[PDB]
Amino acid sequence: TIVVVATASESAALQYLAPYAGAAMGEYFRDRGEDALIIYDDLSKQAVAYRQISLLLRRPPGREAFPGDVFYLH
Amino acid sequence: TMAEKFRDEGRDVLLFVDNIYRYTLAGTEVSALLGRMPSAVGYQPTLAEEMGVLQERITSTKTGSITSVQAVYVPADDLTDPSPATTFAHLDATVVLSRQIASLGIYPAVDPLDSTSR
Amino acid sequence: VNPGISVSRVGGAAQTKIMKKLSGGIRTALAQYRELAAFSQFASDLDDATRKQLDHGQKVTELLKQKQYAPMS
Amino acid sequence: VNPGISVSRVGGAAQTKIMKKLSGGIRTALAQYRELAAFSQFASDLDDATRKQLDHGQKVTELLKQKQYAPMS
Amino acid sequence: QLDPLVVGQEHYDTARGVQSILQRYQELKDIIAILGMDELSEEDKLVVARARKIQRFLSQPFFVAEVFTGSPGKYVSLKDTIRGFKGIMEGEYDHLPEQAFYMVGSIEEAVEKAKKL
Amino acid sequence: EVQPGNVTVLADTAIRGQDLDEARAMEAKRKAEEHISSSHGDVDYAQASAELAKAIAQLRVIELTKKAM
Amino acid sequence: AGAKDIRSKIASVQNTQKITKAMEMVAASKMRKSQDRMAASRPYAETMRKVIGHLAHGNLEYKHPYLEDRDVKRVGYLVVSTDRGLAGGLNINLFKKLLAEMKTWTDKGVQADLAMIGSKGVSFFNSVGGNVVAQVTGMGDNPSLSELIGPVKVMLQAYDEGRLDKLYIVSNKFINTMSQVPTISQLLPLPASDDDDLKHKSWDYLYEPDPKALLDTLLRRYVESQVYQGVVENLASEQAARMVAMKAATDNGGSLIKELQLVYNKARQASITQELTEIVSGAA
Repeated sequence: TIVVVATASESAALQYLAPYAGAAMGEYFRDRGEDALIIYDDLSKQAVAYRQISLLLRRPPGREAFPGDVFYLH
Repeated sequence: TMAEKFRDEGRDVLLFVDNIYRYTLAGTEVSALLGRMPSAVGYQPTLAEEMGVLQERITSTKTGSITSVQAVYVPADDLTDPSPATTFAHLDATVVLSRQIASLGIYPAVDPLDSTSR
Repeated sequence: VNPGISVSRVGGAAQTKIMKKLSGGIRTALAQYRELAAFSQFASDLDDATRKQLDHGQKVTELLKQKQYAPMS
Repeated sequence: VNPGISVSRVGGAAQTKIMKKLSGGIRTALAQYRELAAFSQFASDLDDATRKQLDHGQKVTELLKQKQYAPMS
Repeated sequence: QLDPLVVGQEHYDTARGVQSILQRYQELKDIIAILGMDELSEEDKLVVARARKIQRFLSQPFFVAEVFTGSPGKYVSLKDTIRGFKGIMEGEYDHLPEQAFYMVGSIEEAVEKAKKL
Repeated sequence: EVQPGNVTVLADTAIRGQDLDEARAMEAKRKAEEHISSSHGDVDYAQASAELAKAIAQLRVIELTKKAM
Repeated sequence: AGAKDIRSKIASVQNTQKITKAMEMVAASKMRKSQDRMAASRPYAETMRKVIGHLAHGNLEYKHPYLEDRDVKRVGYLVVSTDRGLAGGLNINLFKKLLAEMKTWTDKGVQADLAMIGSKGVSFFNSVGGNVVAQVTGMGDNPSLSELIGPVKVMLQAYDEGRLDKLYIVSNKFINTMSQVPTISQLLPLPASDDDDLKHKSWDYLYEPDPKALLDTLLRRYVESQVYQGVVENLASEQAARMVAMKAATDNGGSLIKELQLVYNKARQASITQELTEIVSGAA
């Protein structure tokens, strides 16, 4: 197994980008005709990191103060 | 950072935070002063980062260790409020003190049914 | 229509005198029914005097029901 | 694993046919077994087969319990 | 379209009776939750038992859900569904258990399922 | 009734007689041929029953709480 | 939803829980007083039953209608019930047991007649359509025998006049402070005694004035006592059943407080954020 780590101390850009890097690693095996499994160890923290980045950029929030994008995010 | 200087010397340190909820609330006040947009319940948008930047330095290291005991306050007795919800992510153990156990003349008045540790 | 929560500030001034005469007992019967409504979930614990008000207010409520597109003179 | 709320939208097509045929509909059986044991709290009344049904549902829930790091082939 | 001139009086009355007793069961649920069922009137217990049997009989197996459960799909005609709901409401099936109605087609499948428990 | 070394008086609690008992049975029969019933004296049960009946009325607590049941 | 509407309902459920706790306490005291009054009633029935057993089954056994099994064509029940609610399933358990035993009897084509203690039984049996023929209601906390006299008299008169051929009492037996059971027991013809008074061989009574009239009075009084005992045992069963039922209702309220408080917390959080977001987004 590959392990991708974005700890709680690290900048929010690293946190929300981390699952897309993990998917980019899984997708290589997928496109070479192999089998891969991937665990995203909390999407609900990815969402909070993306909410932080979005509110720092002054974008109008929606329900529960999350951006409108967030469904497209996941 | 004083506890960290004790850690580097090779010791085991205890760090007491008399109310971390007030650390969160002062971060909220400063965020409002700087003019940043309010987050889920009015808390600052950087809440879970500001909390993690503190709580991630309290760790064991292969030179020493800092253990921490933090008095916690739950707004409106709500364990779902973003501040308790963010703090409980970091806590390893939880000791509850009850007045009933003290009225029984038992000290320390630790409630053994609700006290918890992972 | 939810009576008693619903108000008309014009009242009887906008009614034929026959309607104005007959409506007051309907209002008092439904007000008593609303007050005695709570006991209805325990009807056969009640006294017969209040029971006669409770089952009268049900009969008035049943009488107000009316089918669409059938205006009454 | 809470039955009834949990689902697999792919379903039986994922399973090996032995597991498919053996495990059938049990999650829905537990959905109702949980809701009925929650509703029928006072006593095991109407004991037609509920003593079998609820002992089977207890026996199965006890059987599904498993210790971590002990994977079963 | 749920108007007597469009649908016809029997359908309209069956649908309104199903709504009325399911609403009365909803109104009972809070007192059933606090006190428990025993306190209800011997009338109230009958509408609760019929409303619960209606809630079960509304379920139906689907040809496309034939991969989430093993049950064969059922196609129920409008006549058979109003015939069954009108039968349940007026108490002619008061003797069957609730599980006889779960995931069945017409009522003649519920009477069969009752035999096998 | 008296016994070797013992005696007992199975005393009645009210006056008994052919007529008094027939009058009581006549009233017990009349109250059943009609449908007339009296009121228990448990004023405490009445108070608590009516307070609970008003308090439990129209809570709307289910559907508000998403409990299915 | 709405934060205030939910807090109002939370208060109303807390008030309900408090009422049910008070009712549990009251019932738990009434149960002790009732089950002591239950023990105050044994000596009369016990000493009278020893006398009846001596006269009826001992030496020189006298003959009486109540003693012997004449053929049965119709049956009588004395049914005890409460005047009050909130007792749980107690009366419906008893009445369904009666209707089952009465239906088994009416399979054989026999007729059945009922006499009622308590208002609940009157209401239920008239809704069912039972043939109630005598009743007493409004006994409350204070069951007198001088009020039982009436319906017991009607059923005894109907027996000796030859109409009723068997007589039952239908009542809940108090067994444990959390366990009571609905029962039907035969009053007349007199149940067989287990004991044999052959050890009373050594003596006989000086019967003043005459044994047969005295045995008639003894049997009438004994049936009365056995009915009164069945009323007081059912009353203590009522207090214990109400105690348990109010306990369960208080725990249901305590769970509903948790579920409503969770919904209230979510509502007030959503209100705070929806307001502060409107304010901040309004400031261009």
